[PDB]
Amino acid sequence: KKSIPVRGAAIFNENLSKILLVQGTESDSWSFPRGKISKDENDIDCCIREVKEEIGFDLTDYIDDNQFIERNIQGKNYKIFLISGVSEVFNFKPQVRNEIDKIEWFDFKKISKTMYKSNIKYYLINSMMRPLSMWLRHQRQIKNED
Repeated sequence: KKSIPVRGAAIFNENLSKILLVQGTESDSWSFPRGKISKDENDIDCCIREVKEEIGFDLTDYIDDNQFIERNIQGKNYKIFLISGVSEVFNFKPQVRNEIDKIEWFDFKKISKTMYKSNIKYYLINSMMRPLSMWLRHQRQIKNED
């Protein structure tokens, strides 16, 4: 069933109140970057290499140790490692094959209203909204002083 493994990276604003989407090779599309990951490598270490190479920035102490989510959409395997704690002082830009490079910061509010779709929307995150939200909700709790 699973012959080709795929993994993506989901980054949230410093206030963990908004989602950062990017434009891929597709035209009117909006989602996190993904692709094949190296085998025989620690999922975490693999993240840094795919994160620092894709986003351009590396997360040393701003990356979760054992926090990730799994979800299969349309029979397609889609894995995403939760990584929050980044700052807004640094600018993150996409760095992939020569094509289109555009950044768009969409508020989770809009994503939560995906139902309000009228034309073309990214249902990809809609399916992962459950885990993404629930899990991300946990990180917000720790934000507390205790």
